[PDB]
Amino acid sequence: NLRVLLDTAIPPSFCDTVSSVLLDDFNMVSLIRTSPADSLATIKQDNAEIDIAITIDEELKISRFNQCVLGYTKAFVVAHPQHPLCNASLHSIASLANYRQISLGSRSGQHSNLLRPVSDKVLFVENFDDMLRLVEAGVGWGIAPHYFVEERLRNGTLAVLSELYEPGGIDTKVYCYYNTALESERSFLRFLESARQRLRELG
Amino acid sequence: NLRVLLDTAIPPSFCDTVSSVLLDDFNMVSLIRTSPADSLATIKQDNAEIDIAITIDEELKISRFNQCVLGYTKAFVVAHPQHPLCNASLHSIASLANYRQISLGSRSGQHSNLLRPVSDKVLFVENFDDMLRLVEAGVGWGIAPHYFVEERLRNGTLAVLSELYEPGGIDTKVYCYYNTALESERSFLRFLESARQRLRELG
Ligand SMILES: CC(C)(C)c1nc(Cn2cnc3ccc(Cl)cc3c2=O)cs1
Ligand SMILES: CC(C)(C)c1nc(Cn2cnc3ccc(Cl)cc3c2=O)cs1
Repeated sequence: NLRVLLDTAIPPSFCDTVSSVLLDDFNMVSLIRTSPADSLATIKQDNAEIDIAITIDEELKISRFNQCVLGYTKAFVVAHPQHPLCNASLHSIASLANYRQISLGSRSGQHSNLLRPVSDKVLFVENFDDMLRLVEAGVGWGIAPHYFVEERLRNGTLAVLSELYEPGGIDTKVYCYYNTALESERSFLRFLESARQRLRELG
Repeated sequence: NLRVLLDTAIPPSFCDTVSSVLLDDFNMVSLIRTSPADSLATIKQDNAEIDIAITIDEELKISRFNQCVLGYTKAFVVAHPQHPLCNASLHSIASLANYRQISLGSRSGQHSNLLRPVSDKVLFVENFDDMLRLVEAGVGWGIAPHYFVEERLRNGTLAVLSELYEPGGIDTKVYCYYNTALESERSFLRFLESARQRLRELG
C-alpha cells in the first residue's frame, strides 16, 4: 500500500502518468492533492505516512526523505487586464511588491523562500481557484500554474505580467520527495523513468 | 560608461553575446568576473557602481536593482571516478552530506540557500579551477558549471554523480540584476533580446 502526494501546481494530466505505472508494481496507490504551500509541511508529519511527494516547493533536506527532479512546469504572474500593471507599469516588473498579492496560505502559517509572498499587501487563499477568482475581480495579482490560466488568457479574463521577467512563462522545477526505503527497488526507478518522459512531453 | 558583472558560472561564450551588443549602444563597457558566491555581495556595495550582474545566485530583492531571467545553464556534481559515490553509493544521492564537499567560499563569509554547502565536511575555494583541481585529487566532490567539466568528463579524469538526481545535468537559471535606471532606455531591452536568444542556442 503506497501514499503519493501531488501539489495542485502539478498538471492533473501528469497525475495519470504515474498512476498507470505505479499500479503495475503496487496493489494500492493513494493519490493526495495539497497546496504547494502544504506539500513539504505534510510529509514532515510521520503520522501522514507519505511515501512520495510531487511538489514545486524546495527544501534543503527532510528526515527519511531523498529529493530528485521529475521535470519542469510553467507559471505566470496574472492580473485583471485593467490592472495598473498591465502595460502602464508592466516594464516596471518590481512594482509587484507595491500592489496586493493573492498568495497561497499555508496551514503551518509559514512559507518557503519559493512560495513566501513578495508584496506587503497579501491576501491568503487555500487553492489556485480562490486565487484566480479574486484576481479576475481585480482584487490583486497572483502566480498560478499554466494549466489554471490557459483558458482565462485565451478568454482575455486574465492578462500575463511575467513575460519580460521570464519569456515563455516562469520555469519551475518539479521535485520528487521519496521515502529513503524506495531507493533500491526497480519499481520506483520504473516510475521515475516514465514520470520523467511523461512530464518531458507535456512542455 | 557601463559596468557589467558576469559570475564564473556563465560560459565565457555568453560573455561575447552581450559585449558585441552593448558597444553598439555604450561607449565604454567594463566586464567583471566574480565567484557566483561574490556576485550579489558585490553589487550590494554602491561604491562598486555595478549596473548589470549576470549571475546564477538568487536573492528576494536588492536596493536600486531589478531581477529578470536571461536563460538556463547546466551544472554537474562531479568526483574522482574512484570516489566512493561513483556507482557503489551513486543511487544513494543524499550520501553527498556525508562526503567532503569542495564549495566556493564567499569573501562575505556567508552564502545564499542556492550556493551554501550541503556537507558538514566542507573545503572552501575562490574559483571552479581550484575546486576541480582538488576534486581530480579525490579530496572531495563539487558542483561545477558544464563548460568547466566538459573536457575532464570526456577524458575520464572526472565522473558525474548528478544524473539520477537530474538527468541532463542540473538546470540553473541565469538572472540579470540591473540598476533600476536602465528599465526605460531601448538600449537595455536590445541587450536582453540578444542576450536571451544568444544564451537559448548555447543549450
Ligand atoms: C515573485 C515572482 C517574481 C513572481 C516569482 N516567484 C517565483 C516563485 N514561485 C512562486 N509561486 C509559484 C506558484 C506556482 C508555481 Cl507553478 C510556481 C511558483 C513560483 O515559482 C518565481 S518568480
Ligand atoms: C546540493 C546539490 C543537490 C548538488 C544541488 N545544489 C544545487 C544548487 N547549486 C549549487 N552550486 C552550483 C554551482 C554552479 C552552478 Cl552552474 C549551479 C549550482 C547550483 O545549482 C542544485 S542541486
